Amino acid sequence: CKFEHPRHGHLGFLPRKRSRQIRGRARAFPKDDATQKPHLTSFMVFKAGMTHIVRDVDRPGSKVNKKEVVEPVTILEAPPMVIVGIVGYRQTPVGLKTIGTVWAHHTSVEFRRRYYKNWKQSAQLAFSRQKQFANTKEGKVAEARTLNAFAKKASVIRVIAHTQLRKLRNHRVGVKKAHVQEIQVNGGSVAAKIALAKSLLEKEVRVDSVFQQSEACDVCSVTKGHGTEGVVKRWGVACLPRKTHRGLRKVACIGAWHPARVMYTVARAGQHGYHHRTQLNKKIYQIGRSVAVEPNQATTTYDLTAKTITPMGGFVGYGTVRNDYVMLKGSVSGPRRRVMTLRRPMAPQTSRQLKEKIVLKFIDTSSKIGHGRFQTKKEKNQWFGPLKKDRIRREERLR
Amino acid sequence: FPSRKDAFRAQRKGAKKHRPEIIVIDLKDHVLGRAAAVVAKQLLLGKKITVVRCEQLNIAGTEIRNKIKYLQYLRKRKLTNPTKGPFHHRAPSDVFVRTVRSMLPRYTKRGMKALNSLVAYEGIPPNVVRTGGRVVIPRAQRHVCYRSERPYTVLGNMCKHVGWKYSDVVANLEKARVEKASRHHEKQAKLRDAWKSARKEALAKMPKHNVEVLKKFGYA
RNA sequence: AUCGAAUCGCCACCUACAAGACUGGAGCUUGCUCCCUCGAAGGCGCCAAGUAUAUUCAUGAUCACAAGACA
RNA sequence: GUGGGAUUGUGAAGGGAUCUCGCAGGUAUCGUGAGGGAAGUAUGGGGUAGUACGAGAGGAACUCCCAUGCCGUGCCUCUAGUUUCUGGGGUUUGUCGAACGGCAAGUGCCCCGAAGCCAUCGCACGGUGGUUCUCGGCUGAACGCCUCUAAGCCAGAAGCCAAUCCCAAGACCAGAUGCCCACU
RNA sequence: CGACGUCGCUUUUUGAUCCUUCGAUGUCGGCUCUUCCUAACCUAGCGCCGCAGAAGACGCUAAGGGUUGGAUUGUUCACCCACUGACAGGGAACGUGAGCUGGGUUUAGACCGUCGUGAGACAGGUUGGUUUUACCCUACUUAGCUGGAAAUUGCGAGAAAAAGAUUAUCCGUGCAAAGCGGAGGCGAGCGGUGGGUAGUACAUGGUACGCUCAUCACC
RNA sequence: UUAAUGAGAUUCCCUCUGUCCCGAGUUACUAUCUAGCGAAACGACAGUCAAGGGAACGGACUUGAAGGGCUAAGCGGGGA
RNA sequence: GAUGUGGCCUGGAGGUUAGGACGAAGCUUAUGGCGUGAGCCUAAGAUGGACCGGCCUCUAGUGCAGAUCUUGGUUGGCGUAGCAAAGAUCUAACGGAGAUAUACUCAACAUGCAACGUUGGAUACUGGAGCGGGGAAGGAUUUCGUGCCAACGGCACUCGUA
RNA sequence: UUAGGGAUAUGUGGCGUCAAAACUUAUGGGCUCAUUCUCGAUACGUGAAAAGGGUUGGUGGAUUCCACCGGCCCCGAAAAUGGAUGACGCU
RNA sequence: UCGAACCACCUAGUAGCUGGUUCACAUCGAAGUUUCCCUCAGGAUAGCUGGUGCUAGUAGAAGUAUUGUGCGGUAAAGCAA
RNA sequence: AAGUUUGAAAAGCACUUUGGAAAGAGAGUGAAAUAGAACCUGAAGUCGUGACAAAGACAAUGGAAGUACCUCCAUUUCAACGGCCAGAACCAGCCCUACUGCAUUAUCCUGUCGGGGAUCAAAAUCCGGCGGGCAACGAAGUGCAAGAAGGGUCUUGG
Ligand SMILES: [K+]
Ligand SMILES: [K+]
Ligand SMILES: [Mg+2]
Ligand SMILES: [Mg+2]
Ligand SMILES: [Mg+2]
Ligand SMILES: [Mg+2]
Ligand SMILES: [Mg+2]
Ligand SMILES: [Mg+2]
Ligand SMILES: [Mg+2]
Ligand SMILES: [Mg+2]
Ligand SMILES: [Mg+2]
Ligand SMILES: [Mg+2]
Ligand SMILES: [Mg+2]
Ligand SMILES: [Mg+2]
Ligand SMILES: [Mg+2]
Ligand SMILES: [Mg+2]
Ligand SMILES: [Mg+2]
Ligand SMILES: [Mg+2]
Ligand SMILES: [Mg+2]
Ligand SMILES: [Mg+2]
Ligand SMILES: [Mg+2]
Ligand SMILES: [Mg+2]
Ligand SMILES: [Mg+2]
Ligand SMILES: [Mg+2]
Ligand SMILES: [Mg+2]
Ligand SMILES: [Mg+2]
Ligand SMILES: [Mg+2]
Ligand SMILES: [Mg+2]
Ligand SMILES: [Mg+2]
Ligand SMILES: [Mg+2]
Ligand SMILES: [Mg+2]
Ligand SMILES: [Mg+2]
Ligand SMILES: [Mg+2]
Ligand SMILES: [Mg+2]
Ligand SMILES: [Mg+2]
Ligand SMILES: [Mg+2]
Ligand SMILES: [Mg+2]
Ligand code: NA
Ligand code: NA
Ligand code: NA
Ligand code: NA
Ligand code: NA
Ligand code: NA
Ligand code: NA
Ligand code: NA
Ligand code: NA
Ligand code: NA
Repeated sequence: CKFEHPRHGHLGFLPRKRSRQIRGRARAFPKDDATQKPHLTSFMVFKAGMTHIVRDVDRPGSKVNKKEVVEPVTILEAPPMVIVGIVGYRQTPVGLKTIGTVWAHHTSVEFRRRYYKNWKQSAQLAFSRQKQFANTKEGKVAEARTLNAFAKKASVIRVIAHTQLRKLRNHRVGVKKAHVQEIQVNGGSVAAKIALAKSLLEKEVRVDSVFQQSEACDVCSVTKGHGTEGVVKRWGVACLPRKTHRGLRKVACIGAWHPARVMYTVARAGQHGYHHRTQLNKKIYQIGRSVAVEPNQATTTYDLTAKTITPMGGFVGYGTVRNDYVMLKGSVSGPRRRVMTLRRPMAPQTSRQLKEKIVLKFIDTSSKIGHGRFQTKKEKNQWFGPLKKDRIRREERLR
Repeated sequence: FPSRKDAFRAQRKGAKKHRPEIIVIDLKDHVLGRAAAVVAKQLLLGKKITVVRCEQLNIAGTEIRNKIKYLQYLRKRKLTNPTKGPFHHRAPSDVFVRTVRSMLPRYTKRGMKALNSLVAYEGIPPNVVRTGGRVVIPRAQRHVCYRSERPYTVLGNMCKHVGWKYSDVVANLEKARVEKASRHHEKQAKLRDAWKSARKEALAKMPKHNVEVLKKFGYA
């Protein structure tokens, strides 16, 4: 008979436990349409940092129609992935079972370190017997039989892809063992999927071959961790009055007399953050090329200044974006340096917002350390001019 | 999946490939409760039973009556912690296993042994297809148990409407199984016919007094 | 390699399928008549590889888990 | 059988005998997904339109598309808050003879302050199929006729179920794999 | 909608009883938080009206979602201001005091009125008046290690596996077809790892590729 | 009735503010982990639930439903 | 609730019969046998060290599971709660058993840690209403030197009002 | 209604499984369909009325229908943790 | 330590009230009702029970019938008594 | 509160060894150091350790019947012998068998006349007469049975 308000938190994200993995993993793939061409559905990226952009909006009826807006964006570095294997799945009354794996003839050191805790001091025998066997005629026959089994019984075909940390030449991402994920091949018949996958073997796949610029994607990633947290932060319950004996930041009543136990719907202290999330409908604002190929990464048709996607001073705690990258509108779960998965969208992409063609007019590259007011180092140089240390440097130059 | 010790010991012993005495029951068009009772009593008697085609069990009444029964059962759940609550299984073979379990002393070791002697399948999986002639339970068959004017439900349809998601998989697999089995049966028709004609001519080749003996006991 | 076990029907003919208000087939008169493969057996297996001119069995002594079991 | 241990309490040293235990798995990935959880929900504006209805006064709704509450899950580019980076300055009393360097006032005090954390105080994102209710029909008897039902069918609610989402093999996965070992 | 009659239902009121508790089950309200019910206020569909439209009345399915901010009052109730789609009603030991708070109630101090000769009384008013303990079990929340299908044992053998001299005695394909195509040693084949050399490819330090010498294995 | 006085009771106004909208960030000391030291309360036996009956609110009883073992930090639903 | 019992049991007495250093009482038990039972009796002590059993009768402070029972001991909780006001110590040398403490390999790290008293130096605090210097009350050797660290100084000690 | 043991046979209650017994007896007759409250299987007792309407019975009239009376089923029939013919289930 | 301090004693104060009350099995086995009581949480008193027996062991028996003979105003009936 | 109650004598553990010491390991005394000093006996409870038994989660304990493994226990038997296990025979007593006679039927059984019925015509179902009667299969499920003597006894004792 009391005053009413909704409960705190979403019981569908239970338990608030630490995620089993640090990598974002797709728990489902888009519905497979056999009418389309065979195509990959996912890609692993690394979060570098955030900035903001200006664009004009194409949305008739809106008060911002034909008007500039500024959008925060997230930059995710996407070095190409390497396809090392093919797996097939057959459907049974108890769910999908993998038929087998067709391994590539050659694997990178980075892929093989994933099988070790201490690679440098190990014997480094991973895949050696497999190489010596598959190379022969009995091995060729076994591979042919596995491929024929894929053709005969598989309804689902996925590729085994791994990341290239040597190409992701990042100093703070300490890991050197490649990240491995199964990427599902959608489109076409099963034979067509197998042909695409077999062509992909031992090859590099670039993020622009999986995703196009103005499309949207879903992001699988794990959120930033906070360790043990109380109910106020973890659940959003109210703080108690100042007058409260023995503590304020808690739930006053954790239950009625009956049931004579505590329900699972009551907010408790515990792990907060480090949870897996799937975060659909992130618009791709840009798929950039690596700076060693195209250094004018942040240049647009309206801002002719030559600049890269890296802000002055670098991304804080991350460094330089050296590879291909993806500009996503808004935010994604997880901190910088964390590997994440971009998945082709599962929700229907027919709204005006999701179909809108994105054209960037300005990309902010000012310092992310302390109220950056210069877009480029040349702008700062022309503000300040000759400083004392530059004069000393020239004085040394003349002698 | 046997341990390496089990395989090594079997290799040492020189014993052959063994299979326990197992009865395979085709539950298509069987009354759910009556088949469950018969199977439970036989399990307490030590029998090893595999039941196939649990998706084609029957319950008396319209499908909606029995789906509503299932939904009533589904809402039973431990409110303070639904994990550890009643676990509601949607698959038809799971439903049959639960029905049999409720007809056993499941909280004794003897009842547990009996329940672990039962294997339930939807359709007829390939590991069962060739193990021998399957059996029926005459006192639990629909065509003698239900007056045919009454509506009845097929267990798989109810299950798929209450959450079972493998109906189409089992349907396609059963179609493939029947097609393969019918091809294998149309072939070997010549072998069966050869054996029939062989017995017919053996009659004209055996000694006559034996033929008369067969005649008086109804075999010739 | 412990290890002695309890278990005692095999099969490459059952090991495909559907229906029981219609079961092999017809007919018209529609519940009877006519035809047949005549509608109540999965095949073997049970001591001569086959139905007969045979051929080792003990004393393991009158019951005992069959003292033996790749049919 | 192989090996390693050990028997019951009254010395020592050798012999048996008998128990007990080990005799095949380790370790590293990618997955499956039964079961459980479960979430999105409202308002307004544009237009429909001042039209349908109406003597007149008055006066609607949906395709659509533009926002906004609430709730949920995140994020830190911006703006705001926070500073023991006691960062850089400034300033009081005391104090090392002075300047210097500072130091004490449990962070002296004041201004500005990165990084991090963080606010509906900021920013982003929140999806699809069945199956039924009530009810309305179709075909159609019982019962000439009729009838929405009786046997069949159709359409159908913010309901229920599943998908998507979260945990996940005591759900004991004979799912697939890398490498040693054992078996061979 | 419904007189006067009549039949229920419910335990959200109060009474009646005195069954449990008097070697003690913390007692009103609020706050906080979760859950449940429906006799439905709003939100979704649908009937019907005296239903022209707009606004509404009554009913049906429906409890998935939602159901405010304030003045006076200890209050629950109330009723006033205002917002709103709406500001529905209940249960959970009159949910919830080792969760709080302590305004009320209910000790000792004190004042008043009335009563009493008096000490004192009041179901009347007033003011002031200690809110104790969790490190045990379970529950719940997170967080580690670890056996285990005869749920630790039996050696007690069941694959959502293949398909054959009884899974042995080859590999592919094909329908569990018809057939069809490959399959003492030296040398050869096929490859794994090292030398020489030569483009090229891929995101461009690091792998693959053609030729030759070496070794290694398997055949 | 009363100026003055009051850690007396009450109402309103200005100022002011984390009292609140609605919470956020920082510090010291704890908790926490380690070395040394080391108690008490309490303790029938013990501890997963639903319903049912029952001294009319069960941890034990009836019928169902759960339940692999051992642990660290918390927490105040129950242990009437 | 009443009553019976050549019913059981315990400490003493009058009798009568035995036993014990070749081991009494007591105590221990997968230690058997007997009895419906209270209990009795044997065995074995790799237990003990000096008294004591049976039977008839007499006699009494004569039988325990519980009284918020009495006294002593133990015990889970538990290596737990905690030992958080009064700001604080650092460094070298000396002293000390208190160390630089080791199987093979091994140069040293990764295999002796943590803690002491004194002197010197550094840093800080008390801040004269003082962890200053003297008295009453109260205490009565706590004063001083040397020695010593079993117990005590809720951690420690080579130090101490021990 | 009771010394402690066996055999045999009963009582009340049962005979689909739990759970001994019709391994689901008969070569017995009828009746009954029920959709979120679950129809029924509830002696004591532990889930109901006034009132009304699918099927198959009866009585009394009229030309198949009229009225009336039973059986079983249905409606009337709304509460708070998820739950109870004891459970599964049975037609 | 205070709506009558503390110490020792009278004092093991009294309690119709609360709590406790130590071996076996054998034969039997209740009452919560009556009357009186400042009696109602207690007693006396009779009943129910046990133990003793005594007396000529079938007697002066009976929670039952039958037959004979008395008693009755409740159920029903009545309001035309 | 508190028995000094070691042992017959103190014979109260020289000496070696390592440790700072306390002590430890040896060696001695003593009949005995589980007689080593507030030391006879040395219980219960609690704890350590070794060997073993196993064991999910049914809190544990408990009852009753078995079984597996153990058993420092008891008792019995060990040859013209057993008091142990088991199987068949007989006997006595019980307990299940297999075998059924007497009475009764009439609202009944049969034939034929008459009717009445129904379909193409019949027969039948049915009703009254008449003449006969046993529906006699294992007649009938109606009343009462009085029929002596195969199989069970680890349900008894020989
Ligand atoms: K410690
Ligand atoms: K019996
Ligand atoms: Mg972090
Ligand atoms: Mg307080
Ligand atoms: Mg649910
Ligand atoms: Mg044998
Ligand atoms: Mg900041
Ligand atoms: Mg300072
Ligand atoms: Mg109490
Ligand atoms: Mg209490
Ligand atoms: Mg309480
Ligand atoms: Mg309190
Ligand atoms: Mg409080
Ligand atoms: Mg006060
Ligand atoms: Mg005052
Ligand atoms: Mg005052
Ligand atoms: Mg606050
Ligand atoms: Mg703590
Ligand atoms: Mg309960
Ligand atoms: Mg209890
Ligand atoms: Mg508690
Ligand atoms: Mg008594
Ligand atoms: Mg005495
Ligand atoms: Mg006494
Ligand atoms: Mg007692
Ligand atoms: Mg502690
Ligand atoms: Mg100072
Ligand atoms: Mg002083
Ligand atoms: Mg100390
Ligand atoms: Mg049975
Ligand atoms: Mg039946
Ligand atoms: Mg029952
Ligand atoms: Mg005082
Ligand atoms: Mg006394
Ligand atoms: Mg008492
Ligand atoms: Mg008696
Ligand atoms: Mg009367
Ligand atoms: Na699920
Ligand atoms: Na700022
Ligand atoms: Na600031
Ligand atoms: Na007066
Ligand atoms: Na805990
Ligand atoms: Na005692
Ligand atoms: Na501390
Ligand atoms: Na009784
Ligand atoms: Na019947
Ligand atoms: Na001696």
